[PDB]
Amino acid sequence: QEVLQYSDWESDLHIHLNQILQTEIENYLLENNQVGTDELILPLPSHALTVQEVLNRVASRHPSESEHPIRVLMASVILDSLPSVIHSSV
Amino acid sequence: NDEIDNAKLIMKERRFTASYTFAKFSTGSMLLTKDIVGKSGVSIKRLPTELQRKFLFDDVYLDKEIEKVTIEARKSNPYPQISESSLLFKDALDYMEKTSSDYNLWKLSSILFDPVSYPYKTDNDQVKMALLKKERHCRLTSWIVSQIGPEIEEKIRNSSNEIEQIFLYLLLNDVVRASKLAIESKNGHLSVLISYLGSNDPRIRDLAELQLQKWSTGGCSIDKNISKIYKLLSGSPFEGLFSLKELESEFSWLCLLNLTLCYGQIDEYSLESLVQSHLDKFSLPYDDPIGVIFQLYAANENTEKLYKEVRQRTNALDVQFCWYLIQTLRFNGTRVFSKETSDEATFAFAAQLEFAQLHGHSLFVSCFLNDDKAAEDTIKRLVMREITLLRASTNDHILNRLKIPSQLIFNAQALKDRYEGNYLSEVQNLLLGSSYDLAEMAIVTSLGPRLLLSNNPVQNNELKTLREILNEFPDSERDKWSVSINVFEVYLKLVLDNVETQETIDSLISGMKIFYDQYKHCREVAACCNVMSQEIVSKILEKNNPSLPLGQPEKAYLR
Amino acid sequence: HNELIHDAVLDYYGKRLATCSSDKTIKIFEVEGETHKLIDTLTGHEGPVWRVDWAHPKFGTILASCSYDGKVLIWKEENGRWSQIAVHAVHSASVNSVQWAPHEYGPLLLVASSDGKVSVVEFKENGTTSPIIIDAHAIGVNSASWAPATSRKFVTGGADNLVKIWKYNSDAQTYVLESTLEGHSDWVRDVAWSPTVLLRSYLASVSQDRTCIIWTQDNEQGPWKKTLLKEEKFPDVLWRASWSLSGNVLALSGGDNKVTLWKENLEGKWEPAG
Repeated sequence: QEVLQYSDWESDLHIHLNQILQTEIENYLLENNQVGTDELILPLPSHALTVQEVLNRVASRHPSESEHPIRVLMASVILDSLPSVIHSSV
Repeated sequence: NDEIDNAKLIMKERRFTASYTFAKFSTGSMLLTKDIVGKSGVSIKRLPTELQRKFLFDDVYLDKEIEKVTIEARKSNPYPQISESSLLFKDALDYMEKTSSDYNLWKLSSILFDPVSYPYKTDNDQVKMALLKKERHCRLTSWIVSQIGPEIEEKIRNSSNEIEQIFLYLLLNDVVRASKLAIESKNGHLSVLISYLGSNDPRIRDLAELQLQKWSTGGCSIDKNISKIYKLLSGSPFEGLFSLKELESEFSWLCLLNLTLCYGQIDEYSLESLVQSHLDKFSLPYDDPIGVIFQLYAANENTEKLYKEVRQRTNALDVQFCWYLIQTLRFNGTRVFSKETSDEATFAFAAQLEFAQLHGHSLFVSCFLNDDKAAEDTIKRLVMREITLLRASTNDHILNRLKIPSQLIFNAQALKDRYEGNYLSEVQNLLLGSSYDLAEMAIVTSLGPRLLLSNNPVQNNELKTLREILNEFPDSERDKWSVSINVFEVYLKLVLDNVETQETIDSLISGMKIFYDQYKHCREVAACCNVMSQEIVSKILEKNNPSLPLGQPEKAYLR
Repeated sequence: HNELIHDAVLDYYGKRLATCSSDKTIKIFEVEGETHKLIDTLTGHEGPVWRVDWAHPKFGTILASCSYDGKVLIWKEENGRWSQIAVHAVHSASVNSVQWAPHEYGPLLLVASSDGKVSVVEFKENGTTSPIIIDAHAIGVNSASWAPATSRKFVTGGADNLVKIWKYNSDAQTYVLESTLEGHSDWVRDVAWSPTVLLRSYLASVSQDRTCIIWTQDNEQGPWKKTLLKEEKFPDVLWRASWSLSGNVLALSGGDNKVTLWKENLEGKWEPAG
């Protein structure tokens, strides 16, 4: 709540996406074996996290940035789902 | 022994002299005094009403009032208020004990501060007002007339002269008996000469004054009986040579208000100014409850300011009556009242009701309060305190349907009936309550310390239906998730299935490891995470731990 | 013991009561009327017990218990049996206050002690007590009541005789000294903030001088105003003070058993009432 200073749609999403990569690098490093049982004091979150579902969290949280369609264009390139937005806007 | 000297010394640092009692408040606002008849060693003393009125223990009186007021849901704060007060003083002529002079107080307010009924039509707006004036006047005077009725006859037996019997039978109003003895005193113009109840004539005024002045000239025996006839007749029943402030016992204060009100000239000068014109000569009772009503009628727009004065002294405007008066008429804006006096009467009244031990009758008095803060938080606080009074009658459920945003009393039930024995009973009715949020990890502080259930595929499929309540809750900013609370629901999918999981299936050994960075409130909420490790062996290989007590943790489960 | 009782305070439900004494225990006697019922006698203490308080309910009912020895025992029912789930013993001297934060605020017990200290017990994420040490009075802090909403606020009562108002800020992380009061001349017993349901708080700051000085705030932004309950030294010395949840009625019992239902009237007169 103090990684928020802008508290808006994109401020949620930064901190969101930070955790999506940070769980999954440890997983990737369990393949490359930089994770062990002497490599924590707290058991590791080896759950992989999903982008689109955390965007549905963000979307329901801020209907104050659903009024900015440009902020919706912003979302869709990080989804990488450009026909779907362009077909909802005609 | 030395424990005498010890205890001394401690209460030097508490500074207590040894002989301690205390008084506290409980939950109905009553006292708890140390008396060694208790099993605590303290016993409850029920605090008594500031002012006792009989129909503040009558449910019918309360539900009448609800249905004689315009309830709003207040636009600022949904917690209910009152827009306009459509209160009447003939609501208390359904109720009140009927031989208190309270009933008389209620009766008197009905004629003055609730206005006459008008069944006439007019063609002029100068006679519109005169007909409303005469109608209130006869109403006023017929109630006075019945309550002076005995007091007239006392002063008939405190006199004996034949002009006195004529004079006083005219005021008790029985004209046919007034002139009967006037035939035997040799009168044909004094047989009626008190009869100005709806008559104004400026000429006989003059007559009554000249008649006084001829008699004054020194000596001669002049009647002081005919002089009271021509005191009422002059239009000014004090001023002149002779006076009715020399009759302090051959008329009462109450007959005197009647003499100023009808023999000051009813319509030549207004009503309420002649009420005030009596209250110049005499200062009325503060301890006769009908005396005070005529002061606050003697004062029109200074009704609010006479209330604050009579109140410095002895009260017969005591907290129920002033509450009713101010809260009719300040909503209306017909008699003015300060909004601050409004607030003191209302607030003071809710205190007396909380000595009356009725949380609902108080809750309804908070509605007249229109300070947005007070009529938010008084309503909250009542409800989570004594839930139990609010369910008990169908009057109680119309208190619970003012415009109660019923559901509120249900969201205080599952805070009330919660105890630490049956924590899970009502934290379940936070979960399944289904108007809540944040019950999603709170069920986890009940069902973590006892993942004991009834352990069949119908309780487990029922516990599926319980983690779908999670998604029913509204979704918060930065809070609400289901990607680590389906941990305990993907648990109910590897317990009806055998298949060794290398996480081809599941987020559940990951889910335990998130649940050793989640556990918040309680380290038996951390050790259940170790117990659900053990219930799923050959279906996991245990990259978590199983559950001083060492002897048999089992370190062999891998394949 | 139950015959030189020094506290008996209820929860917000009014259904649970905890009475302590010179018994060196907390005999739990819940309210069923003027009959009460034992559930367990909690032994853990050495010496006279002063104050207990149940939790305000939104974080359980959880009984603190402060006592001569140095000890505040966090008791909690966990699966229909008790367990002292933490110990908060950072004091040496007589611990004299325990009062939970009201469930308009979060989990913040307020411990006070005549060793010099106030301690704002911070419940961690297993219920693990951790205080920040503050001082109010440097002779000893004999009491500590909370200020709820009529951010976070409380009041403490002097053995220096001052009644210091303490107000929370989050750019310095501790209770800023808001103001300092004094009409007192021997030590403060109990500082009782009123829970009025509207803008108004009087504070019967109970004193050993045989006097109780009611500081009054007519509305909260009105200042603290010196008035006295009565304007004489009382014959005897004055004990525990309370204020109601709705009405703001004073209740105190005297040494000679002065029953107090004297609420401030129009005229500004602490006036006998029901």
